[PDB]
Amino acid sequence: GSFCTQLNRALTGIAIEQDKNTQEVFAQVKQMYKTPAIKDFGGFNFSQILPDPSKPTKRSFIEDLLFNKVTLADAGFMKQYGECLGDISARDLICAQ
Amino acid sequence: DVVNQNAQALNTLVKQLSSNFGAISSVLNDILSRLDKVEAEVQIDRLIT
Amino acid sequence: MAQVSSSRRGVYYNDDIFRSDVLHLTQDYFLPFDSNLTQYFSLSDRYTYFDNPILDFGDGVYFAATEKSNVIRGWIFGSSFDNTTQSAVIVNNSTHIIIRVCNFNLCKEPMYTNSWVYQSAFNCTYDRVEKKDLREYVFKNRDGFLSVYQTYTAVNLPRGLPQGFSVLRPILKLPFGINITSYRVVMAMFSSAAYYVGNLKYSTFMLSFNENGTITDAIDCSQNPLAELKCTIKNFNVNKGIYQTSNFRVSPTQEVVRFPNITNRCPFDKVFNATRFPNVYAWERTKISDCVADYTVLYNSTSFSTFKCYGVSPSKLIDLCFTSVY
Amino acid sequence: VLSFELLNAPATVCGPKLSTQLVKNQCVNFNFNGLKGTGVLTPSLKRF
Amino acid sequence: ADTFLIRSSEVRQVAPGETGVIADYNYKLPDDFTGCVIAWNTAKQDTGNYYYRSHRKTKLKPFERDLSSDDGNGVYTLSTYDFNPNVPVAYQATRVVVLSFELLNAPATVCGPKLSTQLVKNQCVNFNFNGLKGTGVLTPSLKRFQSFQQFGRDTSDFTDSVRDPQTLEILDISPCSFGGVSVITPGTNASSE
Ligand SMILES: *[C@@H]1O[C@H](CO)[C@@H](O[C@@H]2O[C@H](CO)[C@@H](O)[C@H](O)[C@H]2NC(C)=O)[C@H](O)[C@H]1NC(C)=O
Ligand SMILES: *[C@@H]1O[C@H](CO)[C@@H](O)[C@H](O)[C@H]1NC(C)=O
Ligand SMILES: *[C@@H]1O[C@H](CO)[C@@H](O)[C@H](O)[C@H]1NC(C)=O
Ligand SMILES: *[C@@H]1O[C@H](CO)[C@@H](O)[C@H](O)[C@H]1NC(C)=O
Ligand SMILES: *[C@@H]1O[C@H](CO)[C@@H](O)[C@H](O)[C@H]1NC(C)=O
Repeated sequence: GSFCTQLNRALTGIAIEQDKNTQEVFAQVKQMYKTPAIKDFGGFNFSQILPDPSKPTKRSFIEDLLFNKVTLADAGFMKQYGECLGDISARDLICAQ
Repeated sequence: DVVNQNAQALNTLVKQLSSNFGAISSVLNDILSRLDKVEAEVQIDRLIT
Repeated sequence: MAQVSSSRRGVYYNDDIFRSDVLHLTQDYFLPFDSNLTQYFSLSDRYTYFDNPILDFGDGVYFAATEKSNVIRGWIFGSSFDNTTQSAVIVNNSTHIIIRVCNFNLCKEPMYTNSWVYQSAFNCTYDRVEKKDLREYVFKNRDGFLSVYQTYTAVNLPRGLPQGFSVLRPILKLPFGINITSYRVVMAMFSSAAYYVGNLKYSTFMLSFNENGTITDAIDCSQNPLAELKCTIKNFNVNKGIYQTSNFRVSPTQEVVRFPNITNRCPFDKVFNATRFPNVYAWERTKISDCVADYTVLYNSTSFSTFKCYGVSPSKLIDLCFTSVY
Repeated sequence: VLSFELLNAPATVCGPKLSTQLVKNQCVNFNFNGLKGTGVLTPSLKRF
Repeated sequence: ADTFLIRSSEVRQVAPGETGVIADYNYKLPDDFTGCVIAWNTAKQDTGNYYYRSHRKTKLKPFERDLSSDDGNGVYTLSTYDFNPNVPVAYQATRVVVLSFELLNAPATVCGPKLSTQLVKNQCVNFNFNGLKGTGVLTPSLKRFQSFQQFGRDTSDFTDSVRDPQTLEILDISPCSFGGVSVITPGTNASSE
């Protein structure tokens, strides 16, 4: 049992650090300034990096292009578990994990 | 590369279950079905290690 | 026949080794926490339908009895309750403690002050005759050793069974050796009391020892997610947070076996007991297929000089199916 | 000398045990053709 | 001690895990069997007719007896065998005794023939307490055992205290390597102190 409590404690310590890193990087300020209505600040076109009120997502266009670049072939927190009752062609690695 | 490294590590951890570690079989079911556990205890000890 | 919840009762010492100030967990046959026990009633004559049936031993039993004037005396274990099988009796009067294993001719109901326990007994094997109140007992029988655990306390309950934690203690390690399947309860006769019965199940328990060999507290890991968390982290006090848990909840209880319906029997009386075996340099090979292998019809006549198997165990051979045999 | 072997193939020599009813969608102990194990048996759309 | 009398070919059958006709329906050894089995040939001393069980419905549990002869009506299920000095090698009369013994934290009853010696205190000595051998330093102890306790255990399962079988009292055991030592040196080419 002591050979397993160490592994569980180590992995929980890894996971909490992974959760803490995103907290450290992004949330520098605790005041959520709302997006201004205009996007031209003295001739500077900021419409490409600020979110627009015409999309189902609240991300900017460049953020959408960045999110389309990375392919999440690996799974583990978005694939349904009951989907693991497929055929011989559904014998994938994620359901084995 | 980060995502691929994590996926490859998990897949290698899954695929390493096929090694019998010196036992007469990799899976435990035929270890339990083929012998009495007097020596199958010794067989399962190697797999556990 | 009412069901009464038994919260955190039935804890005993499953092992005889000494442990001091440790948090030990083990897998053994225990009484599950908050389980429903059947209630039976008893108290010349006393009052109408106050009797005792034949119960089931299973793999272990928890017997808790409430008494007011010592109406319950003992138990009679057995398998078939006839004199074709052996039985054991553990009853008492005076300060006389009587324990014996014999082939008994049982009465319909045992009364014992007027000592109608048996008519007669024969071929007695093991005899060790030496000589508002809650007494409870646990009986188990493995490897030819009946172990007895009990505890005894004074209460003032008018009705029902009190709740709490109870730890029992070993006294006897009697080597009976008989097959125990069902038992009864021996009640006394004169010139309210009731008992409750629970069965042991294979589960995982965690115990805390108070550095003297005395159990402080016990946790059944299959009761609720809190106890499963406590068994997973191996502690009794849990800090606030979120933790992943292992599997301690589901366990199989039934068996499914499926074999092909090959009813033909292939000759072990012709290959083995042939007319004339050949020379060693002209040894013969015979293919055996499409039959059932018994290996038990040779038990009557032929005794084997040596029978040694490589790759398989001889005891596990009856449960195996083979694809090709030469 | 009895030389016998078992593999992923239909069996011809078996022990004298009687088959029972199969229970589905429950955690059961199974004994399939000499292979013992513990699991949940479900109808399968796979092809052998 | 378990005593019986069997054939000479069945001496292989009294073993943990091995099946046969005696290990199946007459006498089966326990699985985790600690003990010692002894068997010796009396082909001349014991003669006559003896019985064994040949048919039964189920396997026998370990250390389980079965005196139930005549299973049913006239179905005896006790096939007999005979003992004479002319019987072949594998079929001779063998007397079998099984010694099942165990040792644990309890006072001992059966011991070997060894004479006790004087106890030396506050020195690194080899000790032999009730068959438990070890090396350590024996000191008078302020610990408190139970009525049946013979030795105490740590959290690392190391025995730290023992009960003296003669003049019953508790003695503590300490390691001979009594501490951590550091060595402070200059270079060997410079000096040797
Ligand atoms: C700012 O630059 C963009 C081009 O990078 C101009 O065009 C817009 O582009 C976005 C997507 O990149 C579209 O959703 C808009 O519909 C486009 N606008 C038009 C008018 O075609 C954008 O016009 C520029 N901003 C201003 C204020 O001129
Ligand atoms: C008593 O408990 C058992 C097991 O928890 C359960 O199966 C049964 O339904 C319960 N009976 C009542 C009347 O609650
Ligand atoms: C007890 O044995 C006798 C014969 O010895 C028999 O007549 C009687 O039926 C038996 N009783 C029981 C309960 O087995
Ligand atoms: C073999 O068979 C013959 C007759 O069929 C019989 O006399 C003999 O005892 C048998 N041998 C064994 C070992 O059973
Ligand atoms: C013998 O044993 C007793 C108690 O077991 C002890 O008191 C005594 O000192 C021992 N030695 C002798 C010489 O009597």
